[PDB]
Amino acid sequence: DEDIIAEENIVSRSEFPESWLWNVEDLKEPPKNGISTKLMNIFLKDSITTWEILAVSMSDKKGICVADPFEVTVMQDFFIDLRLPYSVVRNEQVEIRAVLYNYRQNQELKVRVELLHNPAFCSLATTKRRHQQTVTIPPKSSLSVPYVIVPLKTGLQEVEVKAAVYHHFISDGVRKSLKVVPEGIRMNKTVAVRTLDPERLGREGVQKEDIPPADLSDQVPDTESETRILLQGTPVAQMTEDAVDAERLKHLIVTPSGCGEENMIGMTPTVIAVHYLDETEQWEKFGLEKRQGALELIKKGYTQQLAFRQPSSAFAAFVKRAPSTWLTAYVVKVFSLAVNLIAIDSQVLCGAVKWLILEKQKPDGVFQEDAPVIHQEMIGGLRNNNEKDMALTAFVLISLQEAKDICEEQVNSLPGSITKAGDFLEANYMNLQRSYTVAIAGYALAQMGRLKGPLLNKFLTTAKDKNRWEDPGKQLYNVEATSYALLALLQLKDFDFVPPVVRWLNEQRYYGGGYGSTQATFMVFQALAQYQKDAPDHQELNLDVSLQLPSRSSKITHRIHWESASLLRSEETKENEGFTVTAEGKGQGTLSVVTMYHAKAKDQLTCNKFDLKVTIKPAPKNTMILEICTRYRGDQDATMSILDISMMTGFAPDTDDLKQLANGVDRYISKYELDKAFSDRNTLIIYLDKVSHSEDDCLAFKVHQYFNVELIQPGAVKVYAYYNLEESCTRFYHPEKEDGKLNKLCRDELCRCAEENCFIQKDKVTLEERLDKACEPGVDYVYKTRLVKVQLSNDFDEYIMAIEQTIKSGSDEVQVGQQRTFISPIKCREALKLEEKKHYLMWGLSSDFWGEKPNLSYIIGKDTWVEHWPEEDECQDEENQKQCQDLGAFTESMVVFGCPN
Amino acid sequence: TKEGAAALCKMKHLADKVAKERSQELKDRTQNFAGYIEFELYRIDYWLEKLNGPKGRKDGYAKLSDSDIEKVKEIFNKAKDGITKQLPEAKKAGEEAGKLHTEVKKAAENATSYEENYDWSANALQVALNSWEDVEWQTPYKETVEKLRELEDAYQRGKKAHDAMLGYANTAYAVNTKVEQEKPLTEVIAAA
Amino acid sequence: SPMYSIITPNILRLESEETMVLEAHDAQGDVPVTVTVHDFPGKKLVLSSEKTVLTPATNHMGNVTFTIPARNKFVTVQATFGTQVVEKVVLVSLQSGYLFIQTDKTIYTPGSTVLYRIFTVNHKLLPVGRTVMVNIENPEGIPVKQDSLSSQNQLGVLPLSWDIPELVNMGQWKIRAYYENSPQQVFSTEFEVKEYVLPSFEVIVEPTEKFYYIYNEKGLEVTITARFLYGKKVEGTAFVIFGIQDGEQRISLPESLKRIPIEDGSGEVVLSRKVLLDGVRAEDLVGKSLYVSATVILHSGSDMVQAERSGIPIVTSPYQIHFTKTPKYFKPGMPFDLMVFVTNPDGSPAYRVPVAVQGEDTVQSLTQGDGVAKLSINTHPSQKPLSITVRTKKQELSEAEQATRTMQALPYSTVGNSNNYLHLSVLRTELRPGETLNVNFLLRMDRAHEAKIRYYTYLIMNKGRLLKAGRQVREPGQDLVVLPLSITTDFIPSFRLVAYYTLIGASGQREVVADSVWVDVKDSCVGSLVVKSGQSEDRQPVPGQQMTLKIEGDHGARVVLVAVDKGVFVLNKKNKLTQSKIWDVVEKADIGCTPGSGKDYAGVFSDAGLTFTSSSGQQTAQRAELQCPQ
Repeated sequence: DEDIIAEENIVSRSEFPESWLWNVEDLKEPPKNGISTKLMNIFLKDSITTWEILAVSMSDKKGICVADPFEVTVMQDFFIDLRLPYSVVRNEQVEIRAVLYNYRQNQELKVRVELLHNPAFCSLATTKRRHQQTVTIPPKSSLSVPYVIVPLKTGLQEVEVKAAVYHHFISDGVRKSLKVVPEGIRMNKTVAVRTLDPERLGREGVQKEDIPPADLSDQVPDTESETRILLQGTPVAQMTEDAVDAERLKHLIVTPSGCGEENMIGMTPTVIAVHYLDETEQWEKFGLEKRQGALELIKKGYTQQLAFRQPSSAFAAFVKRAPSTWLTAYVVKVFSLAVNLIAIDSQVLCGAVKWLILEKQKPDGVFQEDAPVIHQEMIGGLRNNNEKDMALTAFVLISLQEAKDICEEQVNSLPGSITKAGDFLEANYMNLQRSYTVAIAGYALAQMGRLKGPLLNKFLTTAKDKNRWEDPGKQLYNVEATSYALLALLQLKDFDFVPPVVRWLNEQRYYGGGYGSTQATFMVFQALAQYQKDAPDHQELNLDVSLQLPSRSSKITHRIHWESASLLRSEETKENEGFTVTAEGKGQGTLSVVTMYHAKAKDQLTCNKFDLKVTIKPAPKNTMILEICTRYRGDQDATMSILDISMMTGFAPDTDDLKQLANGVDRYISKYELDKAFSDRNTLIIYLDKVSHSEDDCLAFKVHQYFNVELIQPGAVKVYAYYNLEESCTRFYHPEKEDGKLNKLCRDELCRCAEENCFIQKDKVTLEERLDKACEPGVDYVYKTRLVKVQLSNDFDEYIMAIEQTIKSGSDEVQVGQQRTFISPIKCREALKLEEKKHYLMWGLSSDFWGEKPNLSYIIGKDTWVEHWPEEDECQDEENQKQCQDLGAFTESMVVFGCPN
Repeated sequence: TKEGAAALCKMKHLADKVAKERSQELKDRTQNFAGYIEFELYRIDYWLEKLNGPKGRKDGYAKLSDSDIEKVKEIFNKAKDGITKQLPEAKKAGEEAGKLHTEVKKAAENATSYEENYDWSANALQVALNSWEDVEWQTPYKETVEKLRELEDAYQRGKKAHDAMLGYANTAYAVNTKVEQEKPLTEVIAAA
Repeated sequence: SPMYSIITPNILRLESEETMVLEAHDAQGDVPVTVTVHDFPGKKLVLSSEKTVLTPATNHMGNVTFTIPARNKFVTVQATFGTQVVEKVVLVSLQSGYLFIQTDKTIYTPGSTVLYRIFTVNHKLLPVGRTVMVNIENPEGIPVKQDSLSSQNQLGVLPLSWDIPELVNMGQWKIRAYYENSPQQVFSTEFEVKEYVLPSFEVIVEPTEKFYYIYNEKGLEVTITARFLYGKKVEGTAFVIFGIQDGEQRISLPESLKRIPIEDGSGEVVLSRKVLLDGVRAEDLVGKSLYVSATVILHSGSDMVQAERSGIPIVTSPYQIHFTKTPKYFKPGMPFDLMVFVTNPDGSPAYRVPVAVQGEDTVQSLTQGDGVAKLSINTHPSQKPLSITVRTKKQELSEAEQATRTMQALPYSTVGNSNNYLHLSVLRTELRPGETLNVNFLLRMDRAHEAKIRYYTYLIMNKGRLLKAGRQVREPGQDLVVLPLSITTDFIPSFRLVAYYTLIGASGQREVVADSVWVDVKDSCVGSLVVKSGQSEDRQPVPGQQMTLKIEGDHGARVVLVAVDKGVFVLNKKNKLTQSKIWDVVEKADIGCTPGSGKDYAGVFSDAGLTFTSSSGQQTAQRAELQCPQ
């Protein structure tokens, strides 16, 4: 190592962010020529790529402005593009690429590439031995440096590689993070799905649902299992609401022109129609401009009616004729609705109500009529003289109620009059017989809210046919009774009986308009408008769900209600247990609890798209013969495929074989690949037009050796379709190893690397060296015992060492008599010159324990020391005297005193 | 036996109904007599003032005969004098009923059957229901019936006062809309 | 006989500045004017009210500014002129502004945090602060994160961050943002959550011809350019496969699969006509969309990048003719101008393609940079509908591949058969801010009342709000007059110029004739934002090297910067923010529904987006649809 930068001095590049420069700045510098210039200092990321920067400005006068993207290029003379997979299956050998790119004109670089030691990966590199290679990169060229790594534990592991240039001060280090995932599969199961809906099939209290832990039969040990609970709402709203065509009621507009009675007859349909369209907002299809004309006509009719105002604030068709109580009641009722439409005078309404109260008041709650109206059809439902004291007083009370809100401070006697009228109404309510009279009385008494108990039962039972209020008379009477009943039910907030009456009223096909139809049209339109205004679709959700989880001490409370967009709720829990959910409130909801985790890898986890045959044999330069090919399991020949072969270090392909195979049909080799071997040919690519899915008609070729390196990296083979890389099949081969798989000692899912020397070292060894090597920090237990029995297993040799006598006991306080298990490779037996039925002194580390407390199976690694003890009768030999004396002195020294450390 | 549980549930429901429905309703119906007697007295006074007042043209009363005016004034004054004496009886009764209702509400707050809802009666059934049921929470139930009967008597006093007031109240309103039309002295005095 | 008239926007907006125009024909002396606004459902709430005075010094022209304090909402605006009250009903739109969502990266991986920004603007693109609700929805449509933010002193910029859970399904995620006052309108952006590894180079496929002629025996030539993300070229092997697509068809061609050695980042492939015919009649391929999928593998075999271009049209003509920017009505006895738009088969503008008409072939106008050409033809005073055909006259091209388009032009429905016509003409080009447009007004009417017209009232419409209003003076004997209208930054992207004049006819009837024209201006940002490298003499920076960035923009402007790796755009690039998209969105929000005049004055006013109400009875048809008729 001359003129070579030390590995310590080399700094590795780790920061590889996919996006940065997430800063906010304001342009406040002194502008020049209407332009403000701002200078910023930034640090370029270590990643070698093209950075695109987009700037968006928002000025207080110009607005949003997007500038053209700016491209920044980061360049280096020589660099490395370390390619790793996003995730690597645990306990599965994987291959990664370290491609070195050089862009010099006519300079050839002799580079040294090294991989740092990572405890989480079982690579060829060791603490004492460094896995490094030497390569030659010609000018303007890229050279691949594949590396094989076997992941051990899951998590965000890091892989670091370095490259150094000979005779130059150039060095590049690349460190990249990869997420090692435990072997398995992304599988999810539906833990449970239930419906949360109280007040149906529930209980007097609150529904409770207990969700037990999921199965998780194939759950990988020590893997997170996140449980997601989703609460979903179903705000169904469809009751078949039906309106009335606005274009078919155009005949309802009438110009108000008459001597009081006729003027009101004309005006009432217009005002009620205007109110109906205003409530339903049907002016879009009825004519927006016509509303102005309707309002003009309404105000003209109102002024005309005022023209006949009596001195005492009363209303009559003729000034000379005495006023009529029913006529003024209808007057005030009509004016009450039109308060919001036109600029009505509150003084007139107050005077009218005061006159009505003061004329005859309610000494007992009875209204008397003295001046019958000239038009006998105006009364309509009041034509019958049967219990007229009920219908008349109820109608007058309703009229007062409509106008109560406007004129309330001027007259304070309205509440008392209302109470007296009520008391009279309920005084003899049992005597009502006619359906119309009962309906009007119920509607009048419903506004106050004191028509309950037997009154409500009587009102409901009066409904003939369960869906109509019919009497033996004209259709006008039935329509008025139905409107009264609909209004009463709407005021009572009894929605379970509204849809039928509304449906029948819609189906009645009655629009009115003409002679003796003002009352029916007015009432039906008012009832329809009231229903449209007050008809909430469904019961607003009020769910209050409490989730109790044993892991979480505090319950999780969630509220789901309408008009808040909260019908969709999600919760997550890191622990899966037998939790509970308690519902509450009014509404409908559904819970879905689903658990996500990592299932067991099973045995089907393979390539699943190709069956790969790879073999290596010796020659009949070693010049081995290597065979690689694949078979398709499908029903038809696959498309073009690519085979990538990474040869072991020091091995190259045969140029003659490649040249001979190039002319073969159905097979092509790139020209650049053919002319090679100037520096190395580790990576080879073959393009196959098709692969037979029925027979294995493939080839084999010779591979030569040019450089001899100990611990040759196992060769790798990959095959993948040109149109899909996920369906790539990989294999490993090695002349010595059975299938090119790195040796490791594993129990259950816990595996540890085994690519290490069988022992520290073996001669000039003396007592001082033995003492120095026997006093390491890891030296905990030293045993001198006779190895007799040895067992063979399918993975590694097992030796049953019987405790003849204990010299020093470490963490494990084992007495004399028990037997221990030592797991070592069969090959290491010759390295340690172990012999059956012979005495040996061994001591190892404290972290080498394999198994549970009861099962302390030991592992003989590169740190465990084992030495041969000559037999009692074998020390007599002259050459063994020194060794026996040294062993005895070492044993006596440690036993009496022991290693200071 | 389940009969005891049903009776207990019925008694609880009746007590709740009395506490939340009858108690509140009863008080609101006792303070209205005072507001009606004064209102009718004011209306009678206004009617008397309008008769032969600073101006005329008061519908038919303007042309009313001189002799009939004296009788109308006399009867109006008699009715006004008669109706005044009833005010204190209702005024005291209102406050008494309010205080008793407050006490009963406080006492109530201190403390199978569904098919029987047809009874719809919670007037004096608590004590009798407890009587059949017998054949810490029991002690307050004893005075509830007594308080309810006292409230009923207090309300009956005001009801009787209001009913008596009607005798003098109705006569003035009659002669009003009798003379209000074209009715001469004859019928008027004949009925008076 | 004074006549009072009012001009109002067709659609009003809440808490948005609005202007109303008041005018009076044949008025003497000063007159006070009062303006009142009422809410249609109640007609009592007073949203706003203002009054002013009109004087003869301004030729009885007034502008009044009103703003709404803030099931289609409607309002009623009433103007009282002292002796005449004119009330008009106007629809009100609930839209308050625009929301733009900017994402740091187009594609995200599990665990990585997602940082985004929300920009709130008004209909004038100015910064406006308001409460905005934001939701994050997974591909299946289950909102996971919901927030309700507000901006007061942030100049409309709201940054937000979200944490992606470790276990998340792969697919297309969405981020939606909407103003609280307008829950029915939502702006949504879509990004990808898919496992991926950043590549090392970008591959592009470029067809030699943007189209593929049916009779081209040579075939279709496609060049594959693979280049490293840092600029250096790429050498490897590229597999290219062609296919047909009628939308959701994706019919691949197994016989078209080809492999080429990409040397120095260059590779050419040819698709023969015979192969295309065998894959599927020659004339039956019209309308089929060709697509090519190319996969490039490096000689090292360590990285693979897939690039494909889909949607190459197959047409018999290299150019297409459209009349989308041409009025559908003509004035008899007046010259008729067709703004013929020539476009490439893909959709891009043409390249100086001559256009001519079958009749009066002497006219030969070459398309400009915008691809729009003016075709002027003399029209007879006849009243029957006109039929006009447009072809292509490209040189060195046979008649088989020439384009074709026939259209019908209806007569202008004159009111009362008074044969009064007003024509507005403007030269067409890519206008820039600060340029002056010499508009030409021409009048055609009977000589009996040619001395009565004295001025034309003109208005400018842009982004709904009335940009400007004024008068152009006219004198007897001047049939043609020139208006040098000024264009400034307040314009862009497009605006409508309307001009009208009113007169009393033979029967003493108030008749108003109006004409509207469409003016197209080059699309550009209101301000001027530029980002570059501060250093003026330096080599390509090495990793981790300090650099200076120079940003030029308007003073007191909130500037937000973001850096995205180029390799990210290689995989997915559909989600991108640019001024062109903003301008397109703004144009799509225009209330106009015709690129020119209509049937009558009321139709012209309705199309232009303005309601013109007179005191004599003239009025425009009410509009109750937010979107234009389809």
